[PDB]
This record gives sequence, C-alpha cells and structure tokens, in this order.
Amino acid sequence: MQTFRVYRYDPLLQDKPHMQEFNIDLAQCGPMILDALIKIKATQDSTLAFRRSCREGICGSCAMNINGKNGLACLQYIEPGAAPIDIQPLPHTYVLKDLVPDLSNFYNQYKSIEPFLKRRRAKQPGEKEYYQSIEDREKLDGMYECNLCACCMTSCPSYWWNPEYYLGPAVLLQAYRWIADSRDEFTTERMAWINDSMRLYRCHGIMNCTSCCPKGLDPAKAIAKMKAAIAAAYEPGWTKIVAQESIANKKRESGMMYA
Amino acid sequence: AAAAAAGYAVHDHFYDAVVVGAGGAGLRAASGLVAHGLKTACISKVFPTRSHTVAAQGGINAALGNMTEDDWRWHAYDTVKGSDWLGDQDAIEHMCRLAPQVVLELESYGLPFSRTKEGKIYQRAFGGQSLKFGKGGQAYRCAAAADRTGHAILHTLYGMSLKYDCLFFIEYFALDLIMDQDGSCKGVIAMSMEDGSIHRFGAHQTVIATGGYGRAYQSCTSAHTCTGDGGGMVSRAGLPLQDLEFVQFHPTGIFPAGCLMTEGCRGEGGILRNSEGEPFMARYAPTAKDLASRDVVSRAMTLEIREGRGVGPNKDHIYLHLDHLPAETLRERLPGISETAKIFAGVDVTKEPIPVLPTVHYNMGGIPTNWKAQCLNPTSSDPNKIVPGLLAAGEAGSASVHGANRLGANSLLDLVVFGRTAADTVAEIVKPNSPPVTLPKDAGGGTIDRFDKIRHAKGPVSTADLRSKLQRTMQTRAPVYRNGDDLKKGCEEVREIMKEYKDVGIKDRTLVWNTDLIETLELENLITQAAQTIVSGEARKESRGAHAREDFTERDDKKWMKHSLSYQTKPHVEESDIVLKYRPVVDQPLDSEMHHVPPAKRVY
Ligand SMILES: *Cc1cc2c(cc1C)nc1c(=O)[nH]c(=O)nc-1n2C[C@H](O)[C@H](O)[C@H](O)COP(=O)(O)OP(=O)(O)OC[C@H]1O[C@@H](n2cnc3c(N)ncnc32)[C@H](O)[C@@H]1O
Ligand code: SF4
Ligand code: F3S
Ligand code: FES
Ligand SMILES: [K+]
Repeated sequence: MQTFRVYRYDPLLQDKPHMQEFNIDLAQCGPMILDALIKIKATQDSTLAFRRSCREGICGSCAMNINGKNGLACLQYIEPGAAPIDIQPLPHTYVLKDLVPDLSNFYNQYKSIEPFLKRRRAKQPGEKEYYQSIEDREKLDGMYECNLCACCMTSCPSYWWNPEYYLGPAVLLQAYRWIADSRDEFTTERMAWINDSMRLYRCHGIMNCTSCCPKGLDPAKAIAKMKAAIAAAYEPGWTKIVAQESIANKKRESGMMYA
Repeated sequence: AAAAAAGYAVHDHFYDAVVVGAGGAGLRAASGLVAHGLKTACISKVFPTRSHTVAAQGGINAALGNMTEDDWRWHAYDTVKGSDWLGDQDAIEHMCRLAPQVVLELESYGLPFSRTKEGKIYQRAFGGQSLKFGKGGQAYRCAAAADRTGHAILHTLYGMSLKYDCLFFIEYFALDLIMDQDGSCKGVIAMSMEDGSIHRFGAHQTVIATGGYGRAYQSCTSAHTCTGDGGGMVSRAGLPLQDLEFVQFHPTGIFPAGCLMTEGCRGEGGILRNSEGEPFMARYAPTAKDLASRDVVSRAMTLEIREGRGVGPNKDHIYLHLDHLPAETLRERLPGISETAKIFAGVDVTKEPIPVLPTVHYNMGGIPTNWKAQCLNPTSSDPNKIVPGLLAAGEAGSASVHGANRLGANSLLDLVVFGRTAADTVAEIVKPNSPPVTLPKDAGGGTIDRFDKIRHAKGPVSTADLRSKLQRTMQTRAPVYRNGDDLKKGCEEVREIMKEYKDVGIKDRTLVWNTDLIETLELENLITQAAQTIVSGEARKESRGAHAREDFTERDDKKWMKHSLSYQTKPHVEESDIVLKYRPVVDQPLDSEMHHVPPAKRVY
C-alpha cells in the first residue's frame, strides 16, 4: 500500500496548487509510475490530468518530476517505501492543469533553429540519395534520438532563470545535430545565428541535462562541442551572413524563424 | 472570431483545406497542400511529434535496389499476395511505383537513414517480401534508420511542415464533421483543450488523417491516443467504414507489457523457439520460417501455445532468441529493442530470450477510399461513389492497399504516398485562392448539444469501467482464432455496451484539459468501431488474412472476395444499430505497367 502525493491545480477555481495523497495497492498496479497514475484516475479520482501516449518511452509526453528528479513516468519505476512518492509537474513550468505543463515556449524555440535540411542547390532531376558515409552517419548517433521530452530543458538552472532568452539543452543539441549533418550545407549560417550570449553561452555546465535524460543522451557534451567549433571558426563576416539570411526569410509567415 | 452557440464561445475559421491529424499521414498532407499554395490548417490532439507514428521501428519499403536488384512491380506482387487478394491492385500499383521517389524525398529533407558502405540507404529484410514475383528469394526493401525509423520520419515530416510554414492547431480535439444537407463535408468542429473554446473550421476539402482504434483491445501495441476518432466522426456522419474485421496481431510483442518487438529482429537473424526448443516456424510457412506473413506467424504461435508447447511458468508465451546474433549487429541495427527489453521485460538480448506473444498492432480497416485518397460513400449502382468534400489518409483510411493483412514496412509507405496523393487531389479540386466555404446555418448545433450533455453527465457507470468491459470483450471474443459462437456472444455484448454509454458519468465539469470528458468522447468512438468490427467479423463466414474463423477455415473467393462496409444507423451510439453492406474489390491495376495478379494460394 504505497502512498503517492500528486500536485493538483484547477485552472478554473485558480486556488493555490496543493499536493493530494492517494493510497494504491502495488499488487494490482503496474511497475511503472504511469501505471499508478492511471490506476488513481480510473478508481479514486478521475479528475487527475496528465499527458501520456506511447507507454514505452518514445513519444516523450509523460515527462514529470518524480521525487525531485525529472523523468518519464512510463520508464520510471515505482520504488516502494514508507516515504510518499511525490509527483509534480515539470519544474518551473506554467501548469495548465494538475500535472500537464505548458511547453509552448519549448516548441517555439525549436522552430527557431529551423530543423530541416538546407542545401544551396535543389536536387537535380535524376538524382538519388545525397551521399553520406557510415562514419558521417555515426556522428549523428547520440543526437537524433531526442524525443523532446523536455526533461533536460526543465532541469537546467539556466533555463529556469532565463527561459525566454536561452534556447536550452534540447534545442541546442538539435542545432548541433544539424550543424554536424554532413548533408547540410548551411553550417556557417547556423553557427553564426547560434553564436549569441543569451542563446548559447548561458550554459554553465551544470550537467543536470545529461543526468536526467530519459533516452541516455548527453546534451552537455554536444553544447561543449558546439562552443568549441564556433570559437575556432568565427570570422568577422558572420554578422553579415546572419543579416543576409534574415533578408531571405522576409516573406515567411508569422512565427519563430531565423532572423 | 466570436459567436455564442448554446452558451459556448465558437470561433470560425475559413480555410481551403483542413487536415485532422498530425501523424505521418497528416504532416505529409499538410506540407503538400501548403506547397501547392492552398490555405490550410492541421488539427491534432497532441504535439505532432508525439503521434503513434513515432513508435514505428522497422522501416519503409521501397524498390531502391541499394542492397540487391529490385523492381517496384515485384513489391506490388508481394503486396497483393499479402493482402490475400482483398486489396485494390489499382492503389497498390500507385503506392509501389512511387515508393522509390517518396523515400528519396524524405532523405532530401534530412531523414537520418542508416547507410551502406557506398553511402546509399541501408535496406533490411522483412516478412512477406520476395524477388522475381515470388520465384526469387528474400527481398531487402525496408529502408530503416536503426530501430528508430518512425521517430526519424515523424521528426523529418515535422521539419518539412515547419519549412513550408503549416498552420498547426495543437492540442485541439476534433468532435465531428460539418456535413451539408446535400451530403458534402464542409469542415470539422473541434475543441481546444488549452483554452476550452469550440472552433468551427470550415474548409472546401477535409483530410481525415487520424490513426487506428487499437486501444479497443486489452493488450495492444497501440498508444493510449489510438482511439480511432476520425472513424467515429465518419460513422456519426452516416458514412461507411470498411474491413473493420481485419485486425492484425503482430507476432512478437513483449509479454505481457504489450510493447512491440520489431519484425526486423527476425529479419536480421532472430529465431522463435518453443518449450521443446524447436524453431517451429519451419512447419508453417516452410520457405520463409520466421519471415512469413504476420498473420501466419501469429496463428502458428497461438496454436503452439494451445498445443501445450508454450514457454514460461504458465506455459503462456513463446521465446524470441536473438542471443546467437553478433553483439555489434544487435547494437547497430537493433539499438532500441535491447533497452525496451531490459526495462519492460528485464531481458539481456545478447544472453537471454525475450518473452513474446501475438498482440493487436494495426487495423487494415478504415474509411473507404479510392486511389486518390477521396473517401467513398458507395451506392448499389456506384461502388466507387465519393463523398464530395472528404479525403482520408493513413491507418485511419482504407484504400485497401493492405487488404486482409498488411506487409511489414508498408504502412509508413502508405502514410507518405497517400498523404502526398491527398494533397495533389485537393489541389485539382480547390484552387490556391477560392471564395470562402459557406458553413451551413446549424453548423455544430448537434455536436455542441452532445458535448454539453456529456460534459454534464452524472450516470452510474464510469468511463474507465465501461472501457475495460469493451476491451475485455474484444480481446476474448475476437482473438487470433475466432469462432462463430463467441463472435455471436460478443456481438450481443458490444450492443449492450453501446446502450450502456447512456449511463456514463464524469466528475470533472471544466473545459481546460478535462481528460475525463475527452476520454469519454473517445470511448464513444472506440465503442462504435469495436462494434462494427465484431459485427463484420461474425458476418464474414470465411478465413482470409487476419480474419481466421475456425468454423470456416478456407478462403471463399467466389462469395467473399468483397469489401465489408459497416454503417451506424443513428448519430448517437446508444440509439443505433450496425448495418452491413458490401462493395466489390478493384482487381485491375490502374496502368498496364503492372499486370493483374490472379487470385491464388497464399502458402508463404
Ligand atoms: C502502433 C505501431 C504501428 C507501426 C509500427 C509500430 C507500432 C508499435 N511499426 C511500423 C513499421 O515498422 N513499419 C510500418 O510500415 N508501419 C508501422 N506501424 C504502422 C504505423 O506506425 C501506424 O499505422 C500509424 O498510426 C499510422 O500513422 P498515422 O499518421 O495514420 O496515425 P498516428 O501516427 O497514430 O497519428 C494520427 C494523428 O491523428 C491525431 N488525432 C487523433 N484523433 C484526433 C482528433 N479527434 N482530432 C484531431 N487529431 C486527432 C493524433 O493525435 C495523431 O497526431
Ligand atoms: S535531450 Fe534527452 S531529456 Fe532533452 S528532450 Fe532530448 S531525450 Fe528528452
Ligand atoms: S544542466 Fe544546463 S547549464 Fe548546460 S550542462 Fe546542462 S544545459
Ligand atoms: S507515454 Fe510516451 S514517453 Fe511515456
Ligand atoms: K554540416
């Protein structure tokens, strides 16, 4: 009979958020935390709200804060004990309801890095796949598996303080993924844009992003590599490069973009 | 905008096209429509990257020829055989002839495919694929990206949609379609789960790119979000659904978690063994033991456990042995399976067998569609009659490319091909700039009333209890091996569960992220589709593809080579009956480039 304290907020009453304690028999519940939450909703309090889809850790929708550390509920294990298992929303996020965070800023920041392949020449008619060696494909190994759970984001003390100026670990790793993709031909443009004091150099190497990553990725290592590459490759003309690309995006629609 | 229907704040949007769904099929359709210069919106219940397409692992089939010599026509023959001559050969040709182009386009947008020694895309062996129209050997057509080919595709298609600047309405749950009196879809009526407002999207052409209804069974590989919402919308519009009896059980699903182990595991050397330690799959489908069609493998596994040669303390499952394969290949080609096993099963792939059992995975049925992805409302004289303003794509749609059994790595191909086709078809119908659609006067009235009636529902039964009842009945009354007696019992039970939805009650009465209400609206969709599945299956007195009746163990081409159309009599699930009609299968290929694959034996 484990005790599960869960954060609760009603967006309509707008009463101060509180932790409600539930008792669940682990014998009739699945090993993972998400199973306990589903059981609570099914049996005791159906009002409980939380995001969940894949159940196998791949969608990245069940990101929560369990006993202090961020994680995905579907991959997290229930750890029985006298101490209540405290489940709260993602740290320093606006709570839409109960355990459902507001990750709209995270989605916007990602759209900013323009995560789509860019090439100077359009695929000539009669052309097959763009060549990439096995070794080049190996470079993109630990970076293309990010499920956007947003745990590393909501674990960085620097994203807690400057959420609207710092891109955050996940977005920065994704930017390195596109700066490291041999097929992309806009390496300099991407590095010039990311070379900003607020966007990139707000990372102080806390390493909370790597510790909490549910997919076992290392966003901290990627940001360190991206900072070294930028420092070595900087040229006086980078600012003009950013401006020219901004002119190219003049007719784009209203949303975050390279500028 | 601003209106007030039945006390609810109703916003009005007037686009040229609306796409319900942001999964593989929906992201592709939207990018295509925007690329054609048409004003479009894309509604989704979840952030597009969290759709079930992300959980795909195997890959997409294309006759790229990177591993061995290949022809699309050979891929087309394999699909016809796999469909057990229930799929349309017109649509199969269109899909197979475009598979090379579609896959290369995805690479052109940055899809991180696995690579060969020459810098080309690596292709893996999958079940049901051959060369030289069956006279050759195993065909390596499944362009994979490690064990994460879905994550790759969905992320890349989202990037493409960002590049084209697609208007996305994220976390909006679609409720119904804004049908006209004449019988034409004029858009959709949705709700925002973040603001609580009702939105009436009005479009000239609507694309239903929802997923399947796999969460209607107790054990599934589907996501909790897979409730078949677009099928319910069509059924509540009075339009038909097709081939709902053909539910695919994937041979290998982790026991009892219900997770999916990629068919690529077997396609890279994995062997299924029993209590006797025998690779039993050689007895059934001898030429392709473990790489047989998913329906043959599943039936073989079920019979083996039934015969007593099952593994485990309860002798309830089967073992998949990947331990003999090289550790590097496991780490390189099957990187994701290993971790999932270590967690949900506690197995070390390199040293131990994985417990597996056949589990519901995909649904070959869906909205009837033609080869242009236009939804059909067949009539006795016009079996190909199309709903004027409606299109469908993805698992939600049933163009019958997959027929009675889907070949692995063909669904992700159907997402890209038919999403693209749907965008092309709308482009011809709706011009880039067009006068705005005239939403009918009482647009949403019924939907708002039902939403309010369900919002303020105070009946005895709970949504969760009713869902568990339905999931139990489907799992027990429509298993891998179906019998007519159980199918009849179940058909009575699902009808009772239908009239029990009138007693459902919810405790939360808010409109912002009211999961209780959303889940009850989803249960309505799940009930109607699950009902049509049982009714259609009991009515089919043959054994084709995934539908395996013990009473009738043989295919009946003479009297059962037909598509099965189900209709919900009344818009309310607690006031309706499931009527069944039939429409003929399209057997002639659309061009002469491919020949008609005559109906034949499917031994594998
Ligand atoms: C379940 C599955 C499927 C699968 C697979 C592995 C698993 C575990 N592996 C595959 C493979 O290796 N090779 C292959 O060819 N196919 C494989 N599949 C099949 C495929 O992934 C599924 O069939 C998939 O579901 C098809 O994609 P589709 O785009 O049609 O659907 P989706 O990914 O489930 O997303 C649908 C979207 O619609 C939204 N939605 C749902 N209801 C609504 C409402 N009411 N309003 C608005 N939007 C709605 C969903 O949120 C989702 O975004
Ligand atoms: S880096 Fe890790 S924690 Fe951050 S979004 Fe990607 S998978 Fe999630
Ligand atoms: S915790 Fe934050 S400061 Fe950098 S090392 Fe990780 S993104
Ligand atoms: S439910 Fe998908 S990551 Fe947990
Ligand atoms: K590059």
